[PDB]
Amino acid sequence: QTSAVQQKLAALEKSSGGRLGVALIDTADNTQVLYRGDERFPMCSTSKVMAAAAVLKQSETQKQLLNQPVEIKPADLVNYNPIAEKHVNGTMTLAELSAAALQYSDNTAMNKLIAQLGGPGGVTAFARAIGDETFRLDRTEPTLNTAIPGDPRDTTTPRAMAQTLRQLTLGHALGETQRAQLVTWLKGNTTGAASIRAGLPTSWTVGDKTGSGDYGTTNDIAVIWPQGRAPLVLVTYFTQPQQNAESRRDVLASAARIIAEGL
Ligand SMILES: *[B]([O])([O])[C][N]C(=O)/C(=N\OC([C])([C])C([O])=O)C1=[C]SC([N])=N1
Repeated sequence: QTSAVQQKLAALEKSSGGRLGVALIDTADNTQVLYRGDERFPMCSTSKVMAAAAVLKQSETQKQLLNQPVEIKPADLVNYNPIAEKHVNGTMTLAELSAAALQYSDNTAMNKLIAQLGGPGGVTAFARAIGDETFRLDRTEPTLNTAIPGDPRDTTTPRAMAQTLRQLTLGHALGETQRAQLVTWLKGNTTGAASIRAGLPTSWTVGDKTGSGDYGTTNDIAVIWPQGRAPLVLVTYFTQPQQNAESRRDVLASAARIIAEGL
């Protein structure tokens, strides 16, 4: 079947010229709303949630891990690293790296998380350990953002990512202390006000992680605490046919607004 919400998302997609993927989970009733829910999309920096969560999981067996310094060297800087560049020739802890990766989208910070996990495949291994058979991380920053149409590297589906994000933030994939830390980090994101946040009632509280890449790839994954009902999990992924296409965070806001209006 095609629901009213799905036909509105298709109309949005048509006007946009790109390809839109949406997955909602309403945790009150566990119901889902999917648009291209099983198609793959390049994750870009939304993948940083999985990496930070994998380090949080390691910290469950190592109480001091998050206070562990990681050398930052000049050669570690990549394309976008506003936090890490202030610590070149110095150190950041894994908590600091996690916070920078999630809340500022620092790419050097993400590379340190990936290295702590043994490379991209360590992030994939964690995904598998928490029941996500779909996610794959294949490269480091910045190349994981190439977002080439048809390329499976560094992709997931909306359905899989919504289910993962629920398990991480609201479920029991992480220990309680760690779940709370992830939620705190997501709620303090600095980059999200134009994306899912922008299509929802302002009284709701959102924690999210955005992504951006080539092909005008514009992504957001969010946990949402609406006024008056149980939390929601929402993934909005968007990618365009031209390598140097413009960001379209408005499309994500519009998708979120359609979802909200369909609840
Ligand atoms: B993540 O997806 O947030 C990391 N994003 C990036 O590396 C890219 N841009 O990030 C900045 C510079 C913050 C931006 O303008 O969104 C990126 C990689 S390839 C591309 N076209 N943009």
